[PDB]
Amino acid sequence: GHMGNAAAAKKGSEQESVKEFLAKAKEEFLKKWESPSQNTAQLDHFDRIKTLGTGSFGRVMLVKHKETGNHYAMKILDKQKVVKLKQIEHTLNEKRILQAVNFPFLVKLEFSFKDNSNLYMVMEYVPGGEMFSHLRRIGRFSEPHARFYAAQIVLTFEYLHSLDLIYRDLKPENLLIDQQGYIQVTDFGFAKRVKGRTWTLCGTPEYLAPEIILSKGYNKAVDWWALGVLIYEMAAGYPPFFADQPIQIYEKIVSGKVRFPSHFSSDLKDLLRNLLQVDLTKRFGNLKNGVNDIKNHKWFATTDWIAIYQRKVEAPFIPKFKGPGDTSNFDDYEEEEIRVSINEKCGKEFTEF
Amino acid sequence: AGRTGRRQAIHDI
Repeated sequence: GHMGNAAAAKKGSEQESVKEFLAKAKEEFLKKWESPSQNTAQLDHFDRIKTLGTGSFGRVMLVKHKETGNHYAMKILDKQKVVKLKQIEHTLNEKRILQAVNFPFLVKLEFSFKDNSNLYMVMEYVPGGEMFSHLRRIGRFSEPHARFYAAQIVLTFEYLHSLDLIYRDLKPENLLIDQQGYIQVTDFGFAKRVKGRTWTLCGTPEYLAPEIILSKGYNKAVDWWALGVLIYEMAAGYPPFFADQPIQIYEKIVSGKVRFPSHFSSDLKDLLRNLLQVDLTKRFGNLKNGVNDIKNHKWFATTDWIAIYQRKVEAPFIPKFKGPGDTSNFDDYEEEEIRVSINEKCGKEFTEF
Repeated sequence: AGRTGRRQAIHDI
């Protein structure tokens, strides 16, 4: 076979240890999921420093806790922009999931609260910037560099999916690079606890699995498709279904044959064909052997999965850090003052937050 | 030709 007796025994034992870890992780998650925390700070506890990113509902800002001096990233959502039914439900998903998870590559939530106008989530500040801007600046990552990030995503999805959580918005914009060069997944705005299928048409066009575009009930396999898109984009510098307008992107995803750069290794192309697989009975991550079809693939043969989890592997890139509160690794955005209305807005729609 | 800047995620439609 491909493995000798000693290697096969080591791998089997490793796989059983993963099961033991995930069972304990589910016990810890469920305690926090059934007993969430709320209103653990208020706005005047923080000095607001700089906008780090913007979205449709608000912005993420670097803030400084006044009493402790610690820096944090504060996501601010304008309740009156979170108007559509699925926008509201997704915001409650995001907070409840973030407060309950615990994994080395998932951003840690510190506080959450709300006022008359806004919802706030205060998380650990990750100063190395988004993978997105490092990737666009350098062009593409070499295969070993892409593989180091990909392995962290595989482990993070194995963790999330074991808790019945689907992530649904994988992309470089959502992956921050910490001081040791490891990834922090942020932005849980589309994550959801799903025990079988779900039906919301949501995500980012280039990263949508065909079954989402086709209005089919879908499952956690959409995250494995998205991993294929991410690995392709990291290694090529552009994603596999690439067009100016969303409708053109969708047509390529459902009906397009993926083409690969001539510099992709055959091992990489083989992995990507099996992740970017339209047939759900054939997509890696969705078969009887689950995540192990990915972890045991030839492209990952050099990956020490336990060492990645334990953060024992030297990262390919360490961001320059000029001290606490440095924002040099983030792009600049237009600043707009936070206005808190004298009247409560959308109080009933956000009771649970 | 395709989108090179940051990409917004869509909640609906």
